[PDB]
Amino acid sequence: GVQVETISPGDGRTFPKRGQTCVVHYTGMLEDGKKFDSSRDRNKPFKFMLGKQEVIRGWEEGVAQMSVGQRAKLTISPDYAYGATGHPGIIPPHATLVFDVELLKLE
Amino acid sequence: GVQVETISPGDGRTFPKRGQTCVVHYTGMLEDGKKFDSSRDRNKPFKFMLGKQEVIRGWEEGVAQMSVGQRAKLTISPDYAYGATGHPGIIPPHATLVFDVELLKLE
Ligand SMILES: C=CC[C@@H]1/C=C(\C)C[C@H](C)C[C@H](OC)[C@H]2O[C@@](O)(C(=O)C(=O)N3CCCC[C@H]3C(=O)O[C@H](/C(C)=C/[C@@H]3CC[C@@H](O)[C@H](OC)C3)[C@H](C)[C@@H](O)CC1=O)[C@H](C)C[C@@H]2OC
Ligand SMILES: C=CC[C@@H]1/C=C(\C)C[C@H](C)C[C@H](OC)[C@H]2O[C@@](O)(C(=O)C(=O)N3CCCC[C@H]3C(=O)O[C@H](/C(C)=C/[C@@H]3CC[C@@H](O)[C@H](OC)C3)[C@H](C)[C@@H](O)CC1=O)[C@H](C)C[C@@H]2OC
Repeated sequence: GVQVETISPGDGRTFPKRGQTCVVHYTGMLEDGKKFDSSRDRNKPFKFMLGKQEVIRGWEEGVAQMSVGQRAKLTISPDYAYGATGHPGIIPPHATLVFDVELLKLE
Repeated sequence: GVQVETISPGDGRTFPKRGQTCVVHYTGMLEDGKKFDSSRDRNKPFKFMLGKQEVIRGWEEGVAQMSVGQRAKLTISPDYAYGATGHPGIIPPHATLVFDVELLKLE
């Protein structure tokens, strides 16, 4: 599934609802910390909506547990990410992924 | 994983090697037989290579067990396909997929 470990607390009040746009900054890394992607490096937040199969399930269920302003590490098992296939040229088969996610706002 | 059940036998001699192009016709369906895609409908075989994360793992391991001319049903568990996420707008979360695959040739 997904484990959510908090780096900095959110407002403890505003949690994402299906049909809102979540605006986040993320860094994705393998379990040993190797970075494969980050929106912080592009200086451009990533936006997505819950309920539309727009993100891997680990994100759909991890970000729904965060409130605005929170920064958390989401550790996602392979079945909630790219499974036995991986993602071509970036993520190996059976990889647990770690995302450092900051939920900046909801629109 | 993947289960391979044969509809028509292949030559029992020529099995796909990494670095060959497999030329196939396929029909993909959910477990109840609902069709979501077929190359047969486009009259255009699908081609791919083993060893390059070009296909879901269930195909990488299922087609490697088929010889040329064989037609088989590959039943693939979600972790060897799209897992808990599914494929946006086409495949639901946690879906076992069934592919009717004919291995036409290797190039
Ligand atoms: C339409 C095509 C381009 C479109 C691309 C963008 C909007 C740019 C957006 C910043 C993606 C990044 O581009 C630099 C890059 O992000 C990664 O590096 C990454 O960190 C990651 O894992 N992310 C991104 C952050 C949200 C979680 C997760 C995701 O959910 O990503 C989603 C993902 C790949 C889901 C697949 C969908 C197919 C399902 O079958 C499968 O289910 C198993 C899961 C992305 C958002 C797709 O919905 C949308 C796209 O693909 C991937 C390693 C590869 C991906 O490039 C493609
Ligand atoms: C570059 C972009 C376009 C590029 C599209 C084509 C060459 C056209 C090709 C006929 C695809 C079909 O287009 C009508 C259509 O085929 C399906 O309908 C389908 O029957 C299927 O399941 N197939 C196709 C037959 C081989 C097995 C499997 C697959 O392995 O498909 C692969 C797949 C989606 C793998 C993801 C890759 C990301 C990993 O993270 C994830 O790992 C969990 C698995 C396809 C071949 C990709 O490698 C290449 C592409 O995407 C999918 C339901 C959705 C897919 O449309 C996209």
